[PDB]
This record gives sequence, C-alpha cells and structure tokens, in this order.
Amino acid sequence: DEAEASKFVEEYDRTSQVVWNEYAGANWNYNTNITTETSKILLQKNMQIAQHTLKYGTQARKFDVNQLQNTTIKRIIKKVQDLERAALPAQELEEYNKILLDMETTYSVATVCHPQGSCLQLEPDLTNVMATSRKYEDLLWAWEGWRDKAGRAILQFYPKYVELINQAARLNGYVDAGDSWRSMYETPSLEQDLERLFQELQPLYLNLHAYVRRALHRHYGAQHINLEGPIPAHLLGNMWAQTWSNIYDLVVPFPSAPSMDTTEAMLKQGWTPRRMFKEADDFFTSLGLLPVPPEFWQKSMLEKPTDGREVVCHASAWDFYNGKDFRIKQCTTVNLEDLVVAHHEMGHIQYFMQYKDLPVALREGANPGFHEAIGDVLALSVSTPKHLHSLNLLSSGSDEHDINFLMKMALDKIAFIPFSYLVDQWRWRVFDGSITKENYNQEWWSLRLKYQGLCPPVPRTQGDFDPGAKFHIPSSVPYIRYFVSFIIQFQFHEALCQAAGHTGPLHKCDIYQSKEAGQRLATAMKLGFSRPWPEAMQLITGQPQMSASAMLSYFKPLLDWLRTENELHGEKLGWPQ
Ligand SMILES: *[C@@H]1O[C@H](CO[C@@H]2O[C@@H](C)[C@@H](O)[C@@H](O)[C@@H]2O)[C@@H](O[C@@H]2O[C@H](CO)[C@@H](O[C@@H]3O[C@H](CO[C@H]4O[C@H](CO)[C@@H](O)[C@H](O)[C@@H]4O[C@@H]4O[C@H](CO)[C@@H](O)[C@H](O)[C@H]4NC(C)=O)[C@@H](O)[C@H](O[C@H]4O[C@H](CO)[C@@H](O)[C@H](O)[C@@H]4O[C@@H]4O[C@H](CO)[C@@H](O)[C@H](O)[C@H]4NC(C)=O)[C@@H]3O)[C@H](O)[C@H]2NC(C)=O)[C@H](O)[C@H]1NC(C)=O
Ligand SMILES: C[C@H](N[C@H](C(=O)O)[C@@H]1CCCN1C(=O)[C@@H](N)CC(=O)O)C(=O)N1CCC[C@H]1C(=O)O
Ligand SMILES: *[C@@H]1O[C@H](CO)[C@@H](O)[C@H](O)[C@H]1NC(C)=O
Ligand SMILES: [Cl-]
Ligand SMILES: [Cl-]
Ligand SMILES: [Zn+2]
Repeated sequence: DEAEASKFVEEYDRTSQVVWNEYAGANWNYNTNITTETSKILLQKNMQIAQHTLKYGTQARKFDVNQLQNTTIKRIIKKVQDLERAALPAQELEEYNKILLDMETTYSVATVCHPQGSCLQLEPDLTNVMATSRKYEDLLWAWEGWRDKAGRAILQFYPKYVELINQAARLNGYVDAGDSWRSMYETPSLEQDLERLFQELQPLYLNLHAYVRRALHRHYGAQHINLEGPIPAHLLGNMWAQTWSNIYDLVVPFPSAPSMDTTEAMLKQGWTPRRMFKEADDFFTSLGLLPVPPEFWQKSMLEKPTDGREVVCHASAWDFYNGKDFRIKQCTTVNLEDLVVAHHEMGHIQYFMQYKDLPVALREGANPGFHEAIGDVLALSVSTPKHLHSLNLLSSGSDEHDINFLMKMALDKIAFIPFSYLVDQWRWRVFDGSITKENYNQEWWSLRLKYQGLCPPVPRTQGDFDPGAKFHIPSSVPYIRYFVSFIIQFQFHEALCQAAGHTGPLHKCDIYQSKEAGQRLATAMKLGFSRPWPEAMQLITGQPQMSASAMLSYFKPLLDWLRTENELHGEKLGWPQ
C-alpha cells in the first residue's frame, strides 16, 4: 500500500529529527569539551541512534520497493533500508564504535618531541614547521616524527576496522565498504569517469611538478633533487604534500612583480577568526544566499577555547537536524589558508540551510562532492587580486602579477588533484581485499609515486602506516568527494561567472554581489538528495556531466607559461627515475 509507506516515511521523519538532534548535541558537547562525562553521554547516545536505525531500517526492508509508485517515497525508503553500522551484531557494533573512537583520539592527541625538549602537536606547531622551514633536516624530523607517532599508532586498529566496516557493508547488501562508499554517487561508471577526469589534468600537473622540482633543485641542492625523478615528500610546505602553496616564495614565476603575503597583512591589520566568518557570511548574502542564524554566532566554536576546555581541532560544519541550529567548529588561526577553510565550512552550512525543509533522508548534497564544492566556489572569487585588494590585503595590472596569481592558485588546486585522487584508490583496494596489512604501506607509496610523483625522504619499514598519518583515514571520512569537488568547483565558477555577465579570462572573474550567480546555486542546493546529481549539475551549468574543461580553461595561461618555461630548461616531464 502507498498509504502505508507514506505513513511510515512520516514517522521515520518525525522520530529521526529528535534522535539525530540528541545525538548531534552529545557529539558536539564531546567535541568542544572532551571529558569523562561528555564521553559517557556520547556512547550512550550512540546506542540510542543505533537502536532507532535498526527499528526503522528493519521496517523499511519489509517494503517491496519494486511495488512502490511515488518516487520520493521509494527513494526515502531505499535509504532507510541501509542500517550502516547498525547492521552489525551487538558485540561487533560496540567494538567498531570503540575502534573508531580510539583511532580519532590517537590521531588527535599524537605529539612529536625533542629529547629533553618541547612536544609539538600537529596544529599549529608541526604544520607551521612544514610551512615555513627551509631546512631539509628540520622538515624531515617533522615529516618522519609525525609518521612515527601518529601513523604507526593507528596500525594496531586498522585491520579490525576494515573487517568491521566491510562486515556492516555486506550486511547492508554491498560487496565491501568501498562499494558502499562509491554507491553514494549513484553513478555506475564512476571509477572510469574519475579516471578520465584525472587523465585530463595530467599536462597541467606534470608541468607544475617539473617546474616545482627545478625550483627545489635550486634551493635544496643538486645532490638532494633528482631532475628526472620523484620529489621528496617533505619539501612541499604541507604535511601530506597535498597542497603546495606554502613554497610559493621558492617558485615565484616573476619575482620582479612582488606581492603582499595575505597572512602577514591579515595579522598586520588585526583580523580575528570572527571577522573571517563575518566576511564569508557577507559573501553568501551578497549573492542573495541565506545568512547564518543569530544562534550560529552564539553557539559555534570559531577558535580554540581559552578556558582550558579540551576540543577536537579539525574544521567541521554541523547540522543538528532541527532546521534552525547549525554550527562550525574550527580552531581558526588567522591566515589565508584558514580564510579559505572558513568559506569551505560556511559552504556546508549554507547547503544545510538550503535543504532544511526536505525530509531528513534527503537532507544531503546532490553527491558528497557537491557538498564539498559550495564554499570553495565562493573562495575562488575571494582569492582574486581584485577581491583581496578590496579587503585591504593586497596593494592592487600586469601579465607578471597575473601568472604569479595563477601559480599561487595552481599550488593549491592542481597539486591537490593527484593527492585527492589516490587516497580512496588505496582504501577501495584495502576494502576489497587486494591490499592486506602485509602491504598497506608499500601500496600507499606505490600510489604516492604513480599519481603524485613523490618519494619518501626516509625508507619506510615494516610497522610504518603512513596512511594513518592523514586525518581522514583514522576518522573514516571518504575522500573521493574532494577530487570531485575540485573538478566541479571550476565548472560551477565558470557557470556562475557567465551567469553574472563576466567576460574575458575566467580567472579574473569575481562573482561578489551577483544575484544571478546566487540563484543558480540556490535552486540546486534546494534539491538536497531528492534527484540524481546530474540534475543539480544541469541547473548550475546548463549541462549534466562532470568535466575538467572549466579547470583547464581557468589555468590555460599558466599551462602555456609552464610549457615555454619547462621547454627552455629541457625539463623531462614525469619521473621515470
Ligand atoms: C510523491 O510524494 C512526494 C512526497 O510527499 C510528501 O511526503 C509524503 C510522505 C506525504 O507526507 C505527502 O503528503 C507529502 O507532501 C510529493 O512531494 C511533495 O509535493 C508537494 C506538492 O504536492 C510539495 O509541496 C511543496 O513543499 C514546500 C516545502 O515543504 C516544507 O516546507 C514548508 C515551509 O517551511 C512547509 O509549508 C511544508 O509543510 C514542508 O515542511 C517540512 O516537511 C518535512 C517533511 O516532509 C519536514 O522534514 C520539515 O522539517 C518541514 N519543515 C517545516 C517548516 O515544518 C512548500 O513550501 C511548497 O509551497 C508551494 O506549493 C504550493 C502547492 O504545490 C503552491 O501553490 C504554493 O503557491 C507554493 O509555491 C511557491 O510558494 C513560494 C513561497 O510562498 C513562492 O515564493 C513560489 O513562487 C511558489 N511557487 C509556485 C509558482 O508554486 C509546497 O507545498 C512537497 O515539497 C513535496 N515533498 C517533497 C519535499 O518532495 C510528490 O508530489 C508525490 N508525487 C506525485 C506524482 O504525486
Ligand atoms: C577542513 C576539512 N574538514 C572536513 C570538511 O569540512 O569537509 C570535515 C572533516 C571531514 C568531515 N568534515 C565536515 O565538515 C562534515 N561534517 C561536513 C559535511 O560532510 O557535510 C577537510 O578535511 N578538507 C577540506 C578540503 C580537503 C580536505 C583535507 O583537508 O584534507
Ligand atoms: C565541560 O565539561 C564538564 C563535564 O561535563 C561540564 O560539567 C562543564 O560544564 C563543561 N564546561 C562548559 C563551559 O561547557
Ligand atoms: Cl605519507
Ligand atoms: Cl565521497
Ligand atoms: Zn568539507
């Protein structure tokens, strides 16, 4: 009966709101005040939501969805039939919950110490080392130490986590957890589609990689850089070498056309975390998009707290499933990297607000990549010289400043393409069983080399587990969303820029105040997960595929410049060595 399924989805919707609100609450209080008490209440809430998932999930499995007419309801009920971890038996469930908590805690409390010296945490201390040191040995100490302390200490947990997460996935009808993750895109040709997109970014990536390697050779010396081989992983200004913008000063295309450092100018002008967020909020409302509620400003945590309350640091955006309470938790330090992350996070908030009227089973992005992309789109505009000058963070013309800006953007956007691509290639193969605990690490390095062209500055040994040294691995947060985000963000930027009348090169576009550009994003974001994503894509861009066109078009003047430059020096692209 259509009426029985309709009634059920109404009850699911009412009851979910309450239980998910409760559990978000508990999880929030834990996250912004790690204690015994907050931790106890959390795992108690863990069991409550698992029991609701089981109750609702079991009833939903009694519907023949074949027989269901109405498509919204068919779709809602098919989502409810996935129990996720609630499929596991009592014991396995308790055990998996404990495993995930133990992995996150290990990661977040890991420190690296000098003998009779300081102990350094990851944020800000080690990341500052990785960003600002130009000493080979000091970068290696930080790079190696972080792996020794965080990555190895994850190893004890990983095999059992794989086993439990695969087990929940098979219990929900998937072959393994990777298949369950891929299913979120509802795109049977996903792996081939992402492959094609990755192959289209190779010219730009290879060219950027060779010019960077040359510049490293100049700074770090002929004996430590092979001009035909992989780059050492510790030299790119970032712990995971996933974004290279911290070595912009070693690689500037035109040193004669100098510019202010945003970070230095933000400090210089007394920017606070709160101002960074107010600036993001102003960009959204300039587009006709929704302002964050007054409650957001009272309840969010926008910097490390200062009352000796312990908190998890990783920037994250939070929906509380009541349609009115939305929050960010970020240990925001005052620089451009975090100003971008602020926009990222406000992007997530904006999406939650846009889809707040749908049934909760549909309160998701068109696909995880859309959810990741929203804030980054706005931040493309924020990063332009034009926009930075208007925030009073840049002095203000030339081709030289142009190629210089493109290079800055490239070190963040292009460099991240192979990294964002490889993370889940690795995990898809762990979950399907083709990588075992005997070769986790070797297999990670094989992908680091194949996709990024990097090598480990130090030989890895058995017992190393470098993947565990990246947050998303112990946290069990899927990563391909980030590769998707980075492709489709340039597509959305191109469409919104056209929406706004911009003409000339795409990288000069700034959509600030464009109501036409707001309208494109709003109608798509309003759809939540109610329709296949190509429909949201078609609303924004006028067509329904993922395409690297827009990213290539953005970077085209830089590609030309890199080609002439690498050719003049005879660079050999790639790293056969
Ligand atoms: C297949 O079934 C689906 C699913 O049906 C729904 O769920 C099942 C289980 C049963 O309960 C159903 O009774 C139930 O409807 C059908 O899809 C639904 O179709 C209707 C139209 O038939 C759509 O109606 C529109 O819904 C929006 C938004 O809805 C939420 O938010 C409102 C504002 O806060 C509120 O009024 C609503 O009650 C609703 O509330 C939320 O509900 C969810 C649970 O469902 C809950 O989780 C939330 O927390 C809760 N939030 C709150 C605040 O409590 C509504 O705003 C729309 O208004 C327009 O629609 C009128 C008629 O269509 C139109 O005449 C009006 O003029 C108005 O149109 C627009 O108005 C705006 C603002 O005034 C104006 O600016 C515009 O210009 C104007 N546009 C024009 C020109 O029309 C409207 O009521 C449901 O959204 C839709 N459900 C979803 C989300 O998909 C589907 O029809 C079925 N298919 C077939 C073939 O039969
Ligand atoms: C800084 C960012 N933190 C994540 C994010 O904001 O996506 C956090 C942790 C992962 C989940 N999360 C959330 O906010 C979700 N609850 C939001 C949602 O899922 O809707 C992050 O990790 N990024 C950003 C670019 C590359 C990548 C990296 O840094 O390696
Ligand atoms: C932090 O956690 C403790 C333990 O539950 C609690 O009693 C205290 O009130 C919390 N502090 C604040 C200000 O939230
Ligand atoms: Cl690594
Ligand atoms: Cl994903
Ligand atoms: Zn995100």
